Amino acid sequence: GGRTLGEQWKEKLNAMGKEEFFSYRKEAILEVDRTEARRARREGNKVGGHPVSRGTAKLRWLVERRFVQPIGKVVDLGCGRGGWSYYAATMKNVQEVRGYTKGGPGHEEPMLMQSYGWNIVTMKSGVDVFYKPSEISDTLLCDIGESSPSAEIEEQRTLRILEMVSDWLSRGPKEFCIKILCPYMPKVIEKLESLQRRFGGGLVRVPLSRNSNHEMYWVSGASGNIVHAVNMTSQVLIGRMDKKIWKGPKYEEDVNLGSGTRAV
Ligand SMILES: CN1CN([C@@H]2O[C@H](COP(=O)(O)OP(=O)(O)OP(=O)(O)O)[C@@H](O)[C@H]2O)c2nc(N)[nH]c(=O)c21
Ligand SMILES: Nc1ncnc2c1ncn2[C@@H]1O[C@H](CSCC[C@H](N)C(=O)O)[C@@H](O)[C@H]1O
Repeated sequence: GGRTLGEQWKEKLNAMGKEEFFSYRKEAILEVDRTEARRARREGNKVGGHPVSRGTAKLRWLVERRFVQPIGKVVDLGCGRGGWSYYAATMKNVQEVRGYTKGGPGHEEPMLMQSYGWNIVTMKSGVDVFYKPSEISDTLLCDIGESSPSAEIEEQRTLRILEMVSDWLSRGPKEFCIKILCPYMPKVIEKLESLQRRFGGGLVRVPLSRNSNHEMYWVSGASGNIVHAVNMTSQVLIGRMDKKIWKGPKYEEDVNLGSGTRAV
């Protein structure tokens, strides 16, 4: 009963001043150096192995730790420029990648790249996934979740995604990676515990995430108590607040996606 630890985190966050907030945001997080990829983007370099976004490094973190092992037909919901879609197209047992994203003004259009296995990637823009009828996949990825200063608004947004994701999961995919925008709210916990009982997996925090969000990833390769996993992350995020001296992020090399087509 009562307020959850994550709720205290969000309140404290919302109570920070401008200066404190931006220092906190990146404190002791993992960050990939995107310098080379940004210069590649503006040079139109499609063959250098540079990921289209920071999302590639996030998925890389999870896959290298076996939290998800993409296979067969991969469906990527909210693919954006295609960071997750392209990364999956480099996996050994992936046969097809299908991405869906809304695109349009203010939102990311899929980028056409020549990273390894690009020829098995098909991203369709102009697609609102909440109105897209589910399809069969072997791997389901979903990276949707728009932040709000309101934990109530984020709760509802998370619950809408989980309802949507549940429909795609009943379709059979045994591998999955689903962004949980607001995992600390009681209603979201209850749904997650229900979905874990049916579909398995567990919640993991990726350290590449900023301290200004509590996003966790529901992944098939994880297991264990959801509440404990969430509270631990709440503790780490709160412990990083009001620091004496800011250490900032730990920088890491970006993912290399290579080039070339793969056999079909
Ligand atoms: C700009 N913000 C954002 N913010 C809190 O941090 C949360 C995430 O905001 P953010 O850091 O802008 O991340 P996001 O919106 O995802 O931006 P991006 O898409 O660049 O990742 C908000 O929901 C809000 O609770 C803030 N809290 C305080 N105290 N002061 C601030 O200036 C801000
Ligand atoms: N209802 C919806 N239908 C389809 N796409 C949506 C959507 N709501 C948000 N999105 C999109 O989902 C994306 C989430 S960011 C996705 C990043 C991607 N994983 C990568 O690695 O590059 C945004 O581009 C946003 O435009």
